[PDB]
Amino acid sequence: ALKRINRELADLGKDPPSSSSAGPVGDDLFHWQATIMGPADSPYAGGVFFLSIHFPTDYPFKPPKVNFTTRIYHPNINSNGSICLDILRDQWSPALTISKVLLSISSLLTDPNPDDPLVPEIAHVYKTDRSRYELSAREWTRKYAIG
Amino acid sequence: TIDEGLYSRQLYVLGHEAMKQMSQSNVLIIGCKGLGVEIAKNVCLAGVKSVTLYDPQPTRIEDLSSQYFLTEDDIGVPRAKVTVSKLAELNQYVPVSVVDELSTEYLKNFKCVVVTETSLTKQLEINDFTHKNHIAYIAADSRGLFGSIFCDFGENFICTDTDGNEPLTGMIASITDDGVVTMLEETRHGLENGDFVKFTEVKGMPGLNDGTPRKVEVKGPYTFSIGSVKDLGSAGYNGVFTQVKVPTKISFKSLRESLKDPEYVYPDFGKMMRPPQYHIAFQALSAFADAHEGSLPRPRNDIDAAEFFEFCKKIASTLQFDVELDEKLIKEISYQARGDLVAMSAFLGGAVAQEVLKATTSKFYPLKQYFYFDSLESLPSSVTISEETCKPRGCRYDGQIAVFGSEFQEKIASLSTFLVGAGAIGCEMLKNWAMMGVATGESGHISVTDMDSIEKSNLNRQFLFRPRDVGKLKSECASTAVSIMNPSLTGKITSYQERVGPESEGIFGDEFFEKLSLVTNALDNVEARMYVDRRCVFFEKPLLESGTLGTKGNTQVVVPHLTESYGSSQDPPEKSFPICTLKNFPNRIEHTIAWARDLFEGLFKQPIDNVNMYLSSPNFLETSLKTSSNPREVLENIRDYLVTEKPLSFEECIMWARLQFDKFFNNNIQQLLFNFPKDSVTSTGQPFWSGPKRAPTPLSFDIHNREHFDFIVAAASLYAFNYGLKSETDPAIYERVLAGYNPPPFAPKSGIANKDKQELKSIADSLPPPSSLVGFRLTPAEFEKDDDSNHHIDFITAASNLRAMNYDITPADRFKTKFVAGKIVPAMCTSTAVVSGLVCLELVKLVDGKKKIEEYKNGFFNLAIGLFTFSDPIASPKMKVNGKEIDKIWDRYNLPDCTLQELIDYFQKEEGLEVTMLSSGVSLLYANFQPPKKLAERLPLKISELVEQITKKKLEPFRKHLVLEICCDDANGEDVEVPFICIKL
Amino acid sequence: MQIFVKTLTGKTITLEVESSDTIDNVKSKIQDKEGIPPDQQRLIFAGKQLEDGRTLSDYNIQKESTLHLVLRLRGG
Ligand SMILES: *P(=O)(O)OC[C@H]1O[C@@H](n2cnc3c(N)ncnc32)[C@H](O)[C@@H]1O
Ligand SMILES: [Mg+2]
Ligand SMILES: [Mg+2]
Repeated sequence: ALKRINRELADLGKDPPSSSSAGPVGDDLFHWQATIMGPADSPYAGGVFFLSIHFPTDYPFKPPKVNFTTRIYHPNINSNGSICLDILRDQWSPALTISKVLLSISSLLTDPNPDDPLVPEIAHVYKTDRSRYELSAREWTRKYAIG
Repeated sequence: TIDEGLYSRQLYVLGHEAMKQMSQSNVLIIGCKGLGVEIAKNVCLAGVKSVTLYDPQPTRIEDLSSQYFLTEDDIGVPRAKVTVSKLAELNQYVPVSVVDELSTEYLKNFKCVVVTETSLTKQLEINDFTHKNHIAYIAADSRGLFGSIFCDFGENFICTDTDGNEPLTGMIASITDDGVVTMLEETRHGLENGDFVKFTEVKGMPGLNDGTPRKVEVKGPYTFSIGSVKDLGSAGYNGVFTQVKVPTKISFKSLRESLKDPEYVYPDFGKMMRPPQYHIAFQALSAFADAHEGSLPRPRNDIDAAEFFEFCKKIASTLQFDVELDEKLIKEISYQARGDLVAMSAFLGGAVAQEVLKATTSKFYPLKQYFYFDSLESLPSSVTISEETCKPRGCRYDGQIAVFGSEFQEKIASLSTFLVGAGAIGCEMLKNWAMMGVATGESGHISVTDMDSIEKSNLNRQFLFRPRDVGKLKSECASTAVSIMNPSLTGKITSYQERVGPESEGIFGDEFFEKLSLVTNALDNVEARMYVDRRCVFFEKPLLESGTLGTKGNTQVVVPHLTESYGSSQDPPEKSFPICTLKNFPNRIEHTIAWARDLFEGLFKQPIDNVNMYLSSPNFLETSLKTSSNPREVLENIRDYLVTEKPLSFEECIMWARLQFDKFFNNNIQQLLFNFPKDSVTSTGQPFWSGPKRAPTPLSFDIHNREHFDFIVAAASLYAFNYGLKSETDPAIYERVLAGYNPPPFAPKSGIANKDKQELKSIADSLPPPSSLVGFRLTPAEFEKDDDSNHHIDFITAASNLRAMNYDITPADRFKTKFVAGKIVPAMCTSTAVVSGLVCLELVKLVDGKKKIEEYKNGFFNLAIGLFTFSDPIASPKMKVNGKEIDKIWDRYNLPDCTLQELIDYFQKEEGLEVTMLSSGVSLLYANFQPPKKLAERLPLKISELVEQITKKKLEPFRKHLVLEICCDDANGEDVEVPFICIKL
Repeated sequence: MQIFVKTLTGKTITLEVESSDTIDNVKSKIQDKEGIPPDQQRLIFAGKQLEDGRTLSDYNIQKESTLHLVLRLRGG
C-alpha cells in the first residue's frame, strides 16, 4: 500500500496536475486532501472544492473513499459529500490512479446526469427549470466554494 | 421440523427438501476403523435418520492410529461396541446402533450401505444383492498413501440437481421475432447450450409468460436464442428470465460388471495413467489377503512385494488389461498396505460421506464410478524408510510407522506448531495432530488461539464441542477434548483467547514466533489471513492455509524462500451496490436488505452513540462542527433522542414506530414520485421507470396485515430496548394504542448572509447541559443474528419486505434475510474433513523439509460435482538489485538503529542507490521532496526516535524491530524495487 | 486449435486459440467470455498453474486440452 501510494504521489508531483492538487495530510499516507477547480464553462466556475480521500488497508485492491467537503449543488452529489461515481463502488480495478479519479470528478462536475440521480430534487429542478438550477448552483458556489 | 438453530449453516448448502429426505434414510456402515468411524461421524453430523454399525473384530493397539473413539483400555473389545457409545453423543437426533450379525436379507432396511475393510468376495456378495434391490452401495478403501472409492446407486438413479448452483436469472432488454433474447447493457446471462429458461413480465409477447421451459442456444456473452417465436408476437420488451433445472437419469453398473470395464474419476490430470494401475493393485491386494488368511503384505518386505507383483500380473492377464504395469508404483502400493493414516482417513471419509448424502438426497452429481487417489509425494526422503525402521513397535502409532518409520515419528513428536483459529477446520486439525502424535515429545508444543465462544450452531460441524460446552471458550474445550483423545498431550498444549492482529503483538512477539516450526490458519476472513501471512513472511515460517465454502474447498502451502506468500495473489472482492441504486431505485431483494440494514444502523446505533458521546466528551460539539461533514444531522439526532421524542412508556414507542413506518414507507415514496412522476421521460424520450428502475407505490398502514404489524412490533421493541422499557408482545395493547393515531398532514415540497451558523448555535443551546445529565445512558443495539429474541433479524426482514412491497419485489423470509444480512458463510462437515486431510498431507512434506517446488501441492475441490485438482505452488519472483539475485518476497535488509543520514549514506555507498521515500507503518519518515528545513531537523535523529516523533507515540518495551518500506532510484534515475528494511532496536 | 476451460462451479468454456498465443491472450479471452479480470484467474493444466508471460507451447497445451479455472475460498 505504501509503495503504491508514494508512487502515485510522486507521479502527481512530477506531472503538473493543473486543475487539481492532491497530497497527504500531516505525515499520514492513508489520508489525502485534494482540491478541484470548478470548470470555467460550468455554473461552478471560479470555485475551489475540497475532497477527502481515505485509502483502505487493502489499497489498491479496494477503492479509495473519496468524499466532497465543500458543499456543492449537484444532482449526483448529496449533502454528505458522497459522489455517484461507478469507479469508486464496483468498477474499481487495481489499475486506476487518483489522477484519473480526479479527472472523472471534474468531468462529472462539467455535466451532470439527471437520468440516474442521487439527489432527486436537484435532478427534478435541473430537468424542469434549467435557469433556476443555474442560479442555485452559482449562489452555492459563491457562498461555499469561494474563500 | 428441521432444527434450524443447529443446521443453520448446512441448510444453506442442502436445503429443506434435501434434509427432509435425509432424515428418512437409514445408513449401514460395515467396518469401524478410522475410515469407517470418520464416515459415521460425518453422517451423524449431517443428520440422517439412523446409523447402524457392524464390526465384531476385537480392538487392537494399532487401530488407534486413526480411530479417535478408541482408548488403550478397550483392547480386546469389539470396535463397534466401544465406538457406538462415543458416536451416540455427536447428534441427539440420530440414533446409533450395533448389529452383532449380518444377513443378506437384513440389508433391505437401509437406504445406503457403506463397506470398508472387507474382502472382494464379500463385496461381490453384498453388491449382487444391493444392485438388484435398488440400494445405494459405496465401498471405500485406504491403504497407506493410497485410497479408493466405488459408488453404485442403481441402474435408474435420478439426480434432481447436478451442480448445486442457484438457478440463473436475468433482466431482458429485447426479444426479436426470431427468439434472439438480448440482456441489458453489459449484463451477462451466464447460460450454457442446452439449458432451459422461463420468462416473466415480458411486454409485447405475453405467450412467453406462460411458464413452459425453452431450449437455450447461446450466441454470445450477452445474447442467446430460444427458437422461433413468430406466432407469439413480433417483438418483446423487457422482462425477466429464470433458469429451469431438469432431473437427469444416471445409470450405474454393478461391481462385478464394473471390475472388467471400470469408469475412472481422475483427481489429478497430471497423472492420468495411474488409476488403471491402482485398479489392478487393489484387486491384487485382495487376492493376496485371501491367499494369506486375510494378512496384508508386511511393511517394506521384498518377498511379499514380489508375490504381490505376481498376483498383479496374474490379475492383469485375467482381466485382459492391455496396460503396462509400473513395477515401482505397484510395489509401493505393496509396501504401504498396512499403513493407516488419519489424513487419508479424513480425506476419504469426507468424500464418502458426501457420496452417502448424495445417495440419500438425490442431489449433486455422484462419482462414476471408481475414484483412485494417491499422495505418494508425501513419503519422506530425508530419513531411512526400510523394513527395520517400519516394523511395528506395539504402540498406537504402528499404522503411521508402517508408512513413515520411527525416525520420522521422532521428527513429528518434536514439532512446535501454532494454530490460529479453533472453528471446524481448527477442530479437525487438532484431532489429526493428536492422532498423528504431533508435539508429544520433550521439545514439542502446541499453541492454539481463538477469542470466540461456543454457540449452538457451531456443534453441527465442530465435533469436539458438546451442548454442555456452550458459553465457554473454544480453545480450552478443544485442548481438553484432544488431551482426552491422546493422553500424551497433557501439558503439551497451550490455549489463548487472543485475536491475532496488530493489537496482540505483545503476546505473539519475537520470542513466541522464534520457537515455532509452522503456522496453520483456520480462519474465516481475509484480513486475519493477510496479517498472519505477513507475520510468517517476516519471521520466515512455513504457513498452511485452507478455506471452505459449502462444498468447495482449497488448501495452499507457503514455504520460506521457495514459494510466494498468501498475499501475492488477488481474490474477487465482495459486491457493493451503487449508492443511487440502494437509496432510490432498488430492483432486487439484496438491495432492500442492504437498505434495511442501513436503516437499522441509523435508527438504533448511530443516534445512541451520538447521545452517549455528547454526555461523555466535554468538547464534542465544537469538534463535531469542525470535523463532521453534516453537523446538522448529529445535533438533530441528539436533540430528538434526548428531549423531543424520549419515550416515557411503551405506548410512545409504538407511536414512534408508527411514525417511522409513515416516514420510511409512505412519505419518501410520495416525494420520489413527486420528483419523478410515473409518466416522466428521460432526456432521450424513453420512459423513466423502465428496466432496472421499478416504479414504487406508497404503502397505507393496515394493522391486520402481517408485515406491517411485524415491523411495528420490532421497531417498538428495539426502541424500548434502547430506552430500557418493558416491551410487550400482546396484540391487544398494539390494537388499542394504534387506533387513536392521527397522521400529521404531508405534502411533497417543490422547494422554490450565512444564518445557518446561528441556527446551529441555537440548536446546540437548546440541548441540556452535559453536567446536569450524568449517568444517564442509552443502550445502542449491536447487530446480532444468532439470537432469535433481540428482534434484529425480525426488524430487518420486516423493513426489507415492506420496501420490497414498495417497489413490487418478491419478498424473502427470515431464512434468506438472515443469510444475506448476516453474511453467513455456508459450511459443511465433509468439506472441512477433506481440507483437513489435505492440509495434514502437506504437513508431513513440511516436516520432512522438502526443497523442490514440484513436491508440494495446492489443492482445490468441489464436492457437488466431484471435482478435484492440484497444482504446484508458484515460485517467489526474483529480481536484480545491484547486479545480485534477490528474492522479492523473503529477502530483507538487516541494519542497526542508525540515524536517517547514516541510513541514506549506507544505501548510497553500499547498494549504489539513492533513497527517495522511507516509510514505517502508516507514516512517512522521509521523502525526497520535503522542504530542506524539515529534513535538516529530521536528519540527525535515529530511526526509533524519528518514528516516535512522527507517530507521537513511544515504542512499547516489548518491541524489538522496525519494518521500513523504502523506494529508491538508481544513478540513471530509474526506480528499482528493493526489499524491506529490518531495523534492530 | 480449440481448448476447453472448466470452472470450479461446473461451467464449461470453449476457446479458439493458437499454440503461439501467450497466457495473457488466453486470460483476456476468458475475461471477454466471463468478465473475470486476468489478475484474478487461476488456470491449471496437467498439475501446473499457468503464469503470465509464457506461451501455451511452454506447457505443451495442444488441441482439445482441458484447463481448470479455480479460486480461493474464505470459510473455515
Ligand atoms: P469457522 O467460521 O467455522 O471458524 C473460524 C474460527 O476462526 C476464529 N477467528 C477468526 N478471526 C480470528 C482472529 N483474527 N484471530 C483468532 N481467531 C480468529 C473464529 O473465532 C472461529 O473460531
Ligand atoms: Mg462464534
Ligand atoms: Mg465464521
